[PDB]
Parts: sequence; structure tokens; C-alpha cells
Amino acid sequence: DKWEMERTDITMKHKLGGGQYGEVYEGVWKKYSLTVAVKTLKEDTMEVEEFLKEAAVMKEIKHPNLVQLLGVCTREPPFYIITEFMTYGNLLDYLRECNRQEVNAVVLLYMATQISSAMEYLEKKNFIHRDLAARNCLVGENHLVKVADFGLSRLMTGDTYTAHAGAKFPIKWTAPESLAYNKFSIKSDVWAFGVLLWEIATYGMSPYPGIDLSQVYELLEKDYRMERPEGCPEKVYELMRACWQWNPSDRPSFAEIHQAFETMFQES
Ligand SMILES: Cc1cc(Nc2ncc3cc(-c4c(Cl)cccc4Cl)c(=O)n(C)c3n2)ccc1F
Repeated sequence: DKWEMERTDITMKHKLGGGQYGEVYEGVWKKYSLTVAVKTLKEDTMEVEEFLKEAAVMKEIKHPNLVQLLGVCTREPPFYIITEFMTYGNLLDYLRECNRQEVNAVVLLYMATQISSAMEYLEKKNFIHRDLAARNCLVGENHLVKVADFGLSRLMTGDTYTAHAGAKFPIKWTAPESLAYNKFSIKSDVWAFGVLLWEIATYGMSPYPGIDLSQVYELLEKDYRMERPEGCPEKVYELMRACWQWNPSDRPSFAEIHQAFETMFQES
């Protein structure tokens, strides 16, 4: 289709992210003198059909706050997925290293509004993310934030995905039903979004600070939740706590979350 391009159109530069995102490189699309990001598969980091399906799914995603596909090379190996390049890197590092007078309260609402917009689109389009976290949000100039869209799964909005036996999760971002039963849904993405809000509010602190990973689930089942961060508006914390309702059904939708943030951003 229209997305297929010649591999030789791109010149590969260096690895991005220190391996955390797999085989991803900065590159140059020569014709346009345009920096792009390129993911490939040469070191057996995923299975071939999984990679090719990622590429297929990306073709369907079109939203201002989801990383945008530019093209693919899927005829013969090595296969490539080519996307827009986000200049800063990830939101976790961005928050940690930023000048807070610039990245101020208004900007944190702006960030939350952008990410919730992306998630509202995935909710509407029957996809789940499964790894929402600041390390998986990418930042460009002027505090533009886009959710990374590797790993998306198709799932009708009211259904559940069961992860493979033996799967290991990022415990501190993982909903209780996922931890206990390997069950994921758009509502487990909502849970993760609440943790992300806490990351934003703390300018990138590690969640459940000092708490043993093997005791996180136990704390959640006893109704422990992280306290409100310093400076965090009460309405924002209310939203975070709603994202952390034990029962998935009781958590807000992304459409509701995005509306709340848009309003707070517009009124700031
Ligand atoms: C300075 C710096 C910049 C970036 N930018 C960046 N821009 C675009 C992309 C696009 C990726 C992508 C791809 Cl190539 C294929 C499918 C889905 C996605 Cl999301 C992606 O995995 N990454 C990490 C990525 N990183 C990352 C780290 C860093 F230190």
C-alpha cells in the first residue's frame, strides 16, 4: 500500500533510548532532510509476525498526540517502521530535568490534557495500550507530548485481554486485576493513567517511593493509595483517586478524564 517505501530512502543514525524501546534508531529521510525515528528487527527483540502486526496497527492510528507513522518497509528483511521524531526524548526525563518555572502548573495540565486526548482516541477506537507511563510518553518542542504507540492491542471497549502466562509487568503502574489475574482492559489503562498523573505532579518521582514491589499489591488490597503530591490541585488528585478504584468499572472513562482536564487547562 501507500505506506510502503524503499529502505534506501532512509539513512540510519544512532540508537535511541539506550535499548529501552528495543531496536529504535534516529534516522534521516534524505529526500526531505527530515529526522525520523526508525524501528527495526535485527537482534531478535520481537517475533517477526508481532513486528509486522505493530506496523499494521500503526497505519490505523491518526491523532495529534499519538506518534505518527510515516512509512514502513515490509517486503523483505530487515523490516522497518518509520515514524516522526520527537526531539526531546521521554516525559520522565523531561520532567526530571526541566526548568520548573517554564514547565509550571499550567504546563502540567497541558501535558495531562494531551495524554488523555490520545487515550480517549484509543478508547473510542477499541485499542488498549498496556504500558502507559511517563517513560512511554515522548516530548517535542513547546511541551508537545505524544503517547508512544508501540505495543497496542485490539480489544473491543468492553472486553478483557489476558496476558500470557509468565508475563512480567511494571508493577507500580499495573492495575490490581492485572497483577492478580493477568487481566487488562481500557480500565487498566485508566489505572496506569492515574500513576502517570502522579508522575507528572511529582516531576518524575518513582511511584510508591521506598516500597517493596512485593508489597504493592498487598497495600492496594488493604486500600492504601499514594497520597496527594505537594502542589497537586485537589481536583487533579480526586481524578487520580478515581483512576485507582479497585473495581475497573468504577474508574472513569478517558472521555470523562479528557473533558475534566481540557476544562481545567482552559480555565487556568
Ligand atoms: C532524544 C530522544 C528522542 C526520542 N524520540 C523518539 N521519537 C520517536 C520515536 C518513535 C518510536 C516508535 C517507533 Cl520508531 C515505531 C513504532 C512506535 C513508536 Cl512510538 C519510538 O519507539 N521511540 C523511542 C521514539 N523516540 C527518544 C529518546 C531520546 F533519548
